[PDB]
Amino acid sequence: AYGYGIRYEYGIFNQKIRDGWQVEEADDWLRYGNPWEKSRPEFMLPVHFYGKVEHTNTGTKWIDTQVVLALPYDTPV
Amino acid sequence: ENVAELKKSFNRHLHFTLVKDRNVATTRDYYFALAHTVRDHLVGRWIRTQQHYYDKCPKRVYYLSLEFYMGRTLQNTMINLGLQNACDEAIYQLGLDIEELEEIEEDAGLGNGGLGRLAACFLDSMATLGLAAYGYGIRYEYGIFNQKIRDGWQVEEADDWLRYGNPWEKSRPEFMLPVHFYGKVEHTNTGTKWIDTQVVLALPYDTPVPGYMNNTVNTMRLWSARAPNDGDYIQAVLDRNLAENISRVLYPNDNFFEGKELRLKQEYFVVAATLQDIIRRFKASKFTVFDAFPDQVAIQLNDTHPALAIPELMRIFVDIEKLPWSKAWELTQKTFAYTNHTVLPEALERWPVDLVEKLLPRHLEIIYEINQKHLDRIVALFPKDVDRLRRMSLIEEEGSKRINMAHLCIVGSHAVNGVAKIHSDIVKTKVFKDFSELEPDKFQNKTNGITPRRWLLLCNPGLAELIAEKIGEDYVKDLSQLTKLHSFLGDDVFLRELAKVKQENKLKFSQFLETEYKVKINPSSMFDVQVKRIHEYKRQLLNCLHVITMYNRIKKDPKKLFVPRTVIIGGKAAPGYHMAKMIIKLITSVADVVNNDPMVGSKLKVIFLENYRVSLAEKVIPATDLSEQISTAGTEASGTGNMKFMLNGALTIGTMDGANVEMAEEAGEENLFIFGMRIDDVAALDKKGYEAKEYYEALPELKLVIDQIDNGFFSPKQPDLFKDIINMLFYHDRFKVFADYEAYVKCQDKVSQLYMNPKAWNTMVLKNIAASGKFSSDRTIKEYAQNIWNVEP
Amino acid sequence: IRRFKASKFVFDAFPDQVAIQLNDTHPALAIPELMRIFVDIEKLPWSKAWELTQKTFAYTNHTVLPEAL
Amino acid sequence: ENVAELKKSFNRHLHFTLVKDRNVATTRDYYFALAHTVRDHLVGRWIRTQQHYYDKCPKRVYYLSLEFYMGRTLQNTMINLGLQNACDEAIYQLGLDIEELEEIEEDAGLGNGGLGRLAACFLDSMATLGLAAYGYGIRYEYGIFNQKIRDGWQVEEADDWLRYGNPWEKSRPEFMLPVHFYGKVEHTNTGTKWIDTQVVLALPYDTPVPGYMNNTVNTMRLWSARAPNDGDYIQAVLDRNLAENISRVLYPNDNFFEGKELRLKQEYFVVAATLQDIIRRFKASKFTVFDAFPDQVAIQLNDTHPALAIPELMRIFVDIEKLPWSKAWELTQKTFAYTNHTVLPEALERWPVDLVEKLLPRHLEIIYEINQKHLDRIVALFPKDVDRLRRMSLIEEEGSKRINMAHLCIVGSHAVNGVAKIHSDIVKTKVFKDFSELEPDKFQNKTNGITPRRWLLLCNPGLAELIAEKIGEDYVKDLSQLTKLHSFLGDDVFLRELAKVKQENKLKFSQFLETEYKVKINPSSMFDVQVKRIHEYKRQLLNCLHVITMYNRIKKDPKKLFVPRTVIIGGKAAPGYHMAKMIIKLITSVADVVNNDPMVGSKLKVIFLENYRVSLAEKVIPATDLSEQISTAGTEASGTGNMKFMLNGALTIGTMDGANVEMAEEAGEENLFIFGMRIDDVAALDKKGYEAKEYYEALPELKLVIDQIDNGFFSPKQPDLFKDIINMLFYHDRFKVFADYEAYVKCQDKVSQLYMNPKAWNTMVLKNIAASGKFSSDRTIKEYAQNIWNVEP
Ligand SMILES: O=C(N[C@@H](Cc1ccccc1)C(=O)N1CC(C(=O)O)C1)c1cc2cc(Cl)ccc2[nH]1
Ligand SMILES: O=C(N[C@@H](Cc1ccccc1)C(=O)N1CC(C(=O)O)C1)c1cc2cc(Cl)ccc2[nH]1
Ligand SMILES: O=C(N[C@@H](Cc1ccccc1)C(=O)N1CC(C(=O)O)C1)c1cc2cc(Cl)ccc2[nH]1
Ligand SMILES: *Cc1c(COP(=O)(O)O)cnc(C)c1O
Ligand SMILES: *Cc1c(COP(=O)(O)O)cnc(C)c1O
Ligand SMILES: CC(=O)N[C@@H]1O[C@H](CO)[C@@H](O)[C@H](O)[C@H]1O
Ligand SMILES: CC(=O)N[C@@H]1O[C@H](CO)[C@@H](O)[C@H](O)[C@H]1O
Ligand SMILES: Cn1c(=O)c2c(ncn2C)n(C)c1=O
Ligand SMILES: Cn1c(=O)c2c(ncn2C)n(C)c1=O
Ligand SMILES: Cn1c(=O)c2c(ncn2C)n(C)c1=O
Ligand SMILES: Cn1c(=O)c2c(ncn2C)n(C)c1=O
Repeated sequence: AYGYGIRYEYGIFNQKIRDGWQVEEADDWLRYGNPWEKSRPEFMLPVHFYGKVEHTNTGTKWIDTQVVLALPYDTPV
Repeated sequence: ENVAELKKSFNRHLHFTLVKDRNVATTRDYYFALAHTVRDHLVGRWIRTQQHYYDKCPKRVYYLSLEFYMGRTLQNTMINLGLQNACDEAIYQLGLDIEELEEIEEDAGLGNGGLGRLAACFLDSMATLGLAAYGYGIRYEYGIFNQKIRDGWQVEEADDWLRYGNPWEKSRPEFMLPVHFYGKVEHTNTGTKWIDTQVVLALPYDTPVPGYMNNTVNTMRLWSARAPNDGDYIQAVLDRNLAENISRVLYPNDNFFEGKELRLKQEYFVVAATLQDIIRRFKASKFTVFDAFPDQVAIQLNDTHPALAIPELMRIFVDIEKLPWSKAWELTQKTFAYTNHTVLPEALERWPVDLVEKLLPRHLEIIYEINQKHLDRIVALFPKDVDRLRRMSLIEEEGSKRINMAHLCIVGSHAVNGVAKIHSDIVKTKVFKDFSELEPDKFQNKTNGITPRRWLLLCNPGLAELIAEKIGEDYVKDLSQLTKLHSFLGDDVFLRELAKVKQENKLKFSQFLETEYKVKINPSSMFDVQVKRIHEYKRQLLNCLHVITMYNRIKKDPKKLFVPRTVIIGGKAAPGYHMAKMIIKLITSVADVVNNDPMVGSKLKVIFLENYRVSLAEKVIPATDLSEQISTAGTEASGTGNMKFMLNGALTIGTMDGANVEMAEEAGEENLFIFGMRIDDVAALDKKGYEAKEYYEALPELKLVIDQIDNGFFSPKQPDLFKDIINMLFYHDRFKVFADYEAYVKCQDKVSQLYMNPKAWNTMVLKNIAASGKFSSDRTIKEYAQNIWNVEP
Repeated sequence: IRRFKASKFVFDAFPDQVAIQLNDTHPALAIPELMRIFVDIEKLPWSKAWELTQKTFAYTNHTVLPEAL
Repeated sequence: ENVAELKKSFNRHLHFTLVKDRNVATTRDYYFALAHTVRDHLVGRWIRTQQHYYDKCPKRVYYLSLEFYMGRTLQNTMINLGLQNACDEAIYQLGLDIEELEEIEEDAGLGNGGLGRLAACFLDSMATLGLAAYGYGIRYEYGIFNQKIRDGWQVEEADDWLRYGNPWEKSRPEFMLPVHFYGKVEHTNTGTKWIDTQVVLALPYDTPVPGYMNNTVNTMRLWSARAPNDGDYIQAVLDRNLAENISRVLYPNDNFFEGKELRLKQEYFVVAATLQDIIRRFKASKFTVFDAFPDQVAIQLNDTHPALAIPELMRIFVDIEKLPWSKAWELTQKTFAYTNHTVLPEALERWPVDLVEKLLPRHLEIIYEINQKHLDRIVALFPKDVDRLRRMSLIEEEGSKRINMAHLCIVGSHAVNGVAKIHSDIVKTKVFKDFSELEPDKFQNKTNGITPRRWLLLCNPGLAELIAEKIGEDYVKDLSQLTKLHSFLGDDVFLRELAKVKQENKLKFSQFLETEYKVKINPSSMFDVQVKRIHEYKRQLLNCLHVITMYNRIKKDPKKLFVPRTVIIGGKAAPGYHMAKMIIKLITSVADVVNNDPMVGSKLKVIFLENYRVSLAEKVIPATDLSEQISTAGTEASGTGNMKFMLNGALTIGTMDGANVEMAEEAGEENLFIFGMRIDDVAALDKKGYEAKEYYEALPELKLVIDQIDNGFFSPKQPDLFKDIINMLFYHDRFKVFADYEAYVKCQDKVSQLYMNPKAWNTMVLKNIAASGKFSSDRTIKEYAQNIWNVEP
C-alpha cells in the first residue's frame, strides 16, 4: 500500500479560546523540521493549469499552460 | 476509425475479400484482411490530395530514381494515419497477434542500400510537409535478392515479393505508355523522326505515400514493362518475355557500375515513361505553353542513373513539341537538378557510345549536340587551354569512347549537390573543379536525413513514448525539438528510464537471435553493430580484425576482466563482388571459432546478421549500443545508417567521413568515438605511398591476427582459403585497413571503459539523441524545397 | 503510471497491478485525468481506456449531507 | 580520518541519511552522503571553538553584511581540514568520481560580486588566523539569479539554491528573535516606547567557517524571516508570505542604489536581529555592565548597507538598557567601524526620510538627534561657514529630503577605511574632506585581499603543488613567502613546469568550453579573459572594441601573422541595467560573426562565459593567460578578481586604478601592461570637456568598428539594434571609452609580442606570482585586527 496526498505547509489550525470565542493560529508544523519525511527530488513532476484546448490532426492538445512542479516527500508507515 | 468498426471491417474483408472464415483463414489471410482494412482509410485523402493538386496547381516535384527501398507498408501507414493503437486493440480482440500478421508482409526491397532508402525517406518527408511530390521508379518483379548463408557463404535467392499479391499498389492502366528502343534517325523537313523502333509498353502502378498526421497522401508511381499487342506462334508468344524482362529485376550492385545493356534499358525505360507522364500531366493542367513548365515542374535526378532524362526531355521538346533547340535547352536546365551520391571511381557511370548508338540513336545525337554547344563555350572562354576541353567533355576518348553521365547531368541541371558537407565540398572543388569555377552558384550541399516516423516512431515506440512524455509529440514533425532533451542531463530517473528502453529492445532482439541462430546471447553484453552493404571501403574487414583481436586477448588471459560484447555484422554483398563474398566467409569462420570456444564463453559472441533489409534494420537498430561507421575517410559520401543509430540511442565509433563529421559537430566530438586518418592524413599517406607490410611488422597484435587468417586458424579444412584477402591487404588495399588498425583498436578500448560506467554511457547517449534533430529528412527536404525546387508546403 | 512502466510492465495489465481508492470525491478529477493520460498521451482508443479506468478506480462515499457535496 | 573509515562513513550516510543503496542512489545522493561524511569532521572543533570563546572571552569581531558570496563548501572544507586526498581516494575506491559529485553542490551565491566575495574571503582568513569572528547576513531563499543567454540576450532564472536542502547550514531555533517595523513612537515617563508595530521573526542559521589546518571553526550566522504566531482564514495564512518575503531574494544590483522599501526592510531586518543577538551574547558572558562592551565587541559595517545598525544600537542602549544618550553614543562609536567600498555616485545610499519615517519612526528620531549633536559641534568650530553644515549634514534637503547613510556611518564609527590606497585617499581627502579635516586619525586604508585557500589551493592544485615542492607549504598561511620564488627566475626547468601547469589548466578548461559551447578552442591560443559584473565603468565595451579591431585586421590581411587568442568575456548584468544588457547582446553578436567566419578560423574565438559565479571563476581563473582589469581610472575602488588572476599565473593589462596600482608596485610596473589615462588625466579631460566625436574622427580603426556597430554589421536583422550604445558613447559616456581606445590597443599589441616569447612571458608570470603575497586576505585581516578591531589571533 501507498498513501498519496498533499504536503501542506500548514495543517489544520491551532485553536485557542479568547474571551470565550474560537481564535485560529497557523499550524506551522514544519518550522523546526520534520525528521520523519524524506524528500525524493528525483521524482519531481510538472502539473499543468489553465491554458487551452487545440483540436489538431494529431489529436487534442492542451496548450498555453502554466506549469507548477510537484516534489514528493515520503514518510515511512 | 474506432475499435468496434475496425473489427467489423476486418471481418468484412476476411469474408468478401479473402473468401475465408476463422476456421480456414491462414495467417496471410488475416494479414491481407488487416491490410485492406487499413488501406481503406487512405482512399479518401488520396483522391482528395491529388484532386487538390489539380485545382490549385502548385509546383510539382518529381523524384526520379531507379531505386526505392521502401521496406514494409502496414505499420508505417497505421502510424501516419493514427490507427496503430486502434488496430492493435481490434486485432487483439479478434484473438490475433498484430505483430505476427505484420511479419507476413514482404519487404518492398526495390533498392540496394542508402541511395534507395534515402528516396523512400524523402517521400515520407515530402508527404509530411504537404508537398505536391511524386516519386518515379521501376516496379521490379524482383527486388534486391534474399540472402542466405550456406556453409558460411552468402547464397542468393530470388526475392519474388509480388508472388502473393500487393495490396498497397494500384494499377493505372489508363496511363499506360509506349517506350521505344533501337530503330534509326530520320532528319526530314517536318522534323527529326525516330523510326523502325522496338516498342515496349510501360504500365504504371501507384502506391500511396501518407504524410504523418496531415491528411496528405502523395503518390509513388512505379513502371512495369509489358509487351505490345499488334515464325513459330508459340515461340513468338514466349518471346514476349524479352520486353518484359526490362522491369524484371533490380541490379544488386551498391556503389558499382556494371555496363550491361539491360541496365541501360531500365534507365531509359523509367526515364522515357516518366517524362512523357509529366508532360501529359503538364499539358492536361491549366498550362509557348511550355514557358511555364520550369515553374510547374522540378525533376530531381537521384544520382546519374536517370541521366538520360536530360536528352529525353530535349527529344520531346524538339521533335514532338516542335520547340527550337535554344528554348528547349533553357527549359531543361530550369527543370532538372542533380544529386551526386558518390565519389568512388568504380561507381561512375560511363556508357560506351557504341552501345548507346545502337539502342538510343536519337539520344546519342542530342548528347553530341549538347557537348558541342558545351565545348564551344569553353573554347571561347579559354582559347588556349585545350586540355580543359578534354576534362570537361561529355565524351571520353581514351580507347573505346564512353559517355560521362555525371558531366551530362551537370550541364543539363541548374543545381548539383553532394549529400554531406565534406562530400559536396570534394564534389565542387575537386571532382568537378572545372565546372564549379564557371558556375559556382550551381553547386550546393544538402546533407542527408532519415525519417523519424519509420526510424523512431515505428521501429522504437518505447523511445518515442519516453521522449514524448518529456517534451511532447512536437518533435515528430520538427526533430530539432529533441534539443530540449538537454534539460534532463542530470535527471537520474530519466536516465534509468532511457536505459530500460534500450535494454527492452535488447532483450526482445535477443529472442530474435536465439530463435534465428543457435548462439546463446548475453543480454547484458554490449551490442556492437555494423550493418550495411558489404564493401571494402566500408571496412567490415577492419571490424573483423578487431574481433579476432578481442578473441586472442581473451585466450591469452582468460582471467582478465573483459567487458562482454555481442558483435553483430550483417549486410548483403553484390553477387559478382568476389572480395565481398570472401569477407562474409571470413566473418562466419571467425564467429564459428569464437562462439564455440569454452574459454571465451559468454564474454564474446559473433553473429553474421543474415538478409539485412529495412524490416530487419528496424529490429536491430533500436537494440544497438555501439554503431560501427568506420569507412575510410573520404569514401563515404554521407551514410544514413549512422543517423538511424544516433536517433535510437547508440553511441558511434567511426572516422571523420560522410555525415559522421556533422554528427560530431551537432553532438560535440567528445560525445563520439572518432579515430583514424582524416581526409588529409589519407592523402599524405597516398602521396608518400602506402606500404601495408609496415604496420604488420610494427604491430604484434595485428600480426597474430594476420597469421591466423593466413595460416588457416579460421579455415583448417582450407588452409589458404583467405589467401585473396591477405593478398589484397598487403598489396592492393586502396582503403588502408592496416593504417587505421591501431587507432581503431585503441578507440575500441575506450568504448569498453565507458560502457562499464552506465551513468556516463547513457549521459553521452542522451546528448547524441538530443543532437540528432538535424538529421531528420524533413530538414533535408526543407532545404531542397527552398534552394533547388522552389516550392512550399 | 511511471512506477507501472518501470516495473515488469502495454497497459492491459494496469488494472491487475493497480488499484486506486478515491477517498470521497475530493480526488474525483483522477478519473478524467487518467483518461487524459491514456488517450492524449498514451494514444489508447477511448473505449479501451474507459475500460482500464473503471477497473482501476474505486470510490468511497463519506457523506450524504447536501452542504458537503 | 583514514580511507577505510571514510568509506564506511560514506556508506553509512548513503544508507541511514539518504535511505539508498548503490542500485537506486542518485548522483545527488552520493554527493549528500559525501557532504555529510565530511561535515562530521567539523562538529568536534566547531563546538570546541565556540566553547573556547565563551570560557576565555576574547574580543569578538562581527562582520555585518547584506552579502556573502560563498560559492561551494565541500572542497573548501576538505582542504582546510586536510581531508581532500583521503576523500578522493575513498570515493574512487567506491567506484565514484569525486569531481562529478562536487558539481552537484549549488553555489551559495548570496552576493553580487566583490563586496560579497570579500566578506567570504575574510571569514576564511579570520578563521585561519584563529580570531573569534562571526559573519552576520541574511539567508536569502534566492541568491544572485542564474544567468542564461537566449537569442544572444541575458535571461534570468531564479536561483532556488535551497530546493534540495543544504547540509552545511544549522538551524538555531532557540536563538530566534522578533524584529519590529512601522508602529509609532511614545515618549513616556518610563522611557520611549516604540509600539503598535508589525512583527517579523528572524530565525538564524549557522554555517561553520573552518580555518586552514588549525582546528578553528567559526560561524557564519545568516537570518531567515518568519511570520509570527498569535477576514478570510485562507488569505490570512497565505498573507504570511508578506513577512517572509523579507529574506526571500537578494537584490541583484552591483554598485547601484535602488531605494526600494523591501530593501530597506532587509537592511533593518539583518541589523535588528544581529545587534540583539550580539547584546544577548554579551550579557550572557562574563559581562555600567556595558562599559566593557567596546572592549568585547567590534562590529564592521560592510559598506553603508547595514548603516541602520548605528541607530539600532543607540535605540537598544537608551530605550531598552536605559543608558543615557551621552554614554550610549560613546559606546557606539567605540563599537562600529565603517568600510567604504565605492565612490560611484549611483551606488550611494540616500533613503527618503518619508520612507524611513513610516517604516522606522524611532530610528528617524535617533538619526535626527545624531545629526543635531553633530551639527551643533560644526557650528561651534565654524560659526561662519554655514555651507559646511549643509555638506556635512546626515540629511539632504534638495527637493525630497533624503538621508546620507555614508555620513551616518562616519559619525557613528571610530574608523573608516577605503579598500585600496588610491581609493582610501580619494575617500579621505576628496569625498569626505570636511570629515577627515576634523578627525584625520579616523580615516585609514585597508587594501583588499583574497584567500589563497580557495583561490589557489582549491582552484589550482597543480600550481599550489608546484610552488609547495619548491619553497614548502609555509606560504598557505603566510603568502608573502611567495617572494622566495624569485630564487628561480633563471631556472629553465621550473619555468617549463610552470608553463605545463597553466597549459593543463587550459586544456581542461577547453574541454569545458567545447562541452558548454559549440565553438572549437585553439588550446595554444592566448586566453584573454575579462570576467566580472557587466558595467559601463568596468568597460567590457572597450574590450569589445578591441575584439572587433582584431577581427578586422584579420579580414584585412588574412596572411598576416596573428598571435591566436581565445577572448572570454563573462559576467551578469543587473536585471534593470539596460546598458549592461545591451553590452551583452553586442558581445554575443560579435562572437557569432567572429567564431563563424572561415577567413579567421582558429586565429580568433570569442566566448561570452554564461552564469559567471564563484565556482565558475575557480575554473577559468587558473586557465587564464591575460587578465583584463580596464575600468576607467578612479572608478574601481579596488578589485579582487585582478588579485585572483595574479596569484594564478596570468599577466594583467589594465589602468592605474583600484588595487591595480598596488600590484604594479609589488611586482614592478614593467611586469604589467599598464595603459590609459590616470586619475589626473581623466580629471584634466573633464575640466576641459570630453568630446568623444574627436577620437572617432582621428582614429580610422576605431571608426571602422563604430560604423560596423552602428550600421548593423553585427545585427543585420536589426540595423539599429545598438543605437543606444552608440548614442551613449558619443554623448553620454562618463567612462571615456574612446579616450583610452588608442592606448589600450597599442598595449594589446605589446602583449601579443610578448606572448610569442614563452621564456619572457613566463619569466614575467613568475615575477607576478612571486609578488602576489601582499594580496592574501590574511594580511588584510591582520591590519584590520591591529588597527581597527584591536584583537589578536
Ligand atoms: O541541519 C543540521 N541538522 C538537522 C537535524 C534534523 C533533521 C530533521 C529534523 C530535525 C532535525 C537540523 O538541525 N535541522 C533540519 C531542520 C531545518 O531544516 O530547519 C533543523 C546540521 C547538522 C550540521 C553539522 C555541521 Cl558540522 C554543519 C551544519 C549542520 N547542520
Ligand atoms: O482475388 C481476390 N482477392 C484478392 C485480395 C488481395 C488484393 C491485393 C493484395 C492481396 C490480396 C486476392 O486474394 N489476391 C490478389 C492477389 C493476386 O494478385 O494473386 C491474391 C478474390 C476475392 C474473390 C471472391 C469471389 Cl466470390 C470470387 C473471386 C475472388 N477473388
Ligand atoms: O530527510 C532525510 N534526510 C535528509 C539528508 C540531508 C540533510 C541536509 C541536506 C541534504 C540532505 C534529506 O534527504 N534532505 C534534507 C533536505 C530537505 O530539507 O528537503 C533533503 C531523511 C532520512 C530518513 C530516513 C527514514 Cl527511515 C525516514 C525519514 C528520513 N528522512
Ligand atoms: C539505412 C539503410 C542503409 C544505409 O546504410 P549506410 O550505413 O549508410 O551505408 C542500407 N541498408 C538498409 C536496409 C538500411 O535500412
Ligand atoms: C572575485 C569575484 C568578483 C570580483 O571581481 P572584480 O573584477 O574585482 O570586480 C566578482 N564575481 C565573482 C564570482 C568573483 O569570484
Ligand atoms: C552510389 C550510392 O549508392 N551512394 C550512396 O548514397 C547514399 C545516399 O546519398 C549515401 O549516404 C552513401 O554514403 C553512398 O554510398
Ligand atoms: C559597492 C561595491 O560593490 N563595491 C565593490 O567593492 C569591492 C570590495 O571592496 C571592490 O573590490 C570593488 O572595486 C567595488 O566596486
Ligand atoms: C562494389 N563492387 C561490386 O559491387 C562488384 C565488384 N566487382 C563485381 N561487383 C558486382 N567490385 C570490384 C566492387 O568493388
Ligand atoms: C559458395 N562459394 C562461393 O560463393 C565462393 C567460393 N569461393 C569463392 N567464392 C566467391 N566457394 C568455395 C564456395 O563454396
Ligand atoms: C550599475 N547600474 C545598475 O545596476 C542599474 C542601472 N539602472 C538600473 N539598474 C539595475 N544603472 C543606470 C547602472 O549604472
Ligand atoms: C531579451 N531582450 C532584452 O532583454 C532586451 C531587448 N531589447 C532591450 N533589452 C534590454 N530585446 C529585443 C530582447 O529580446
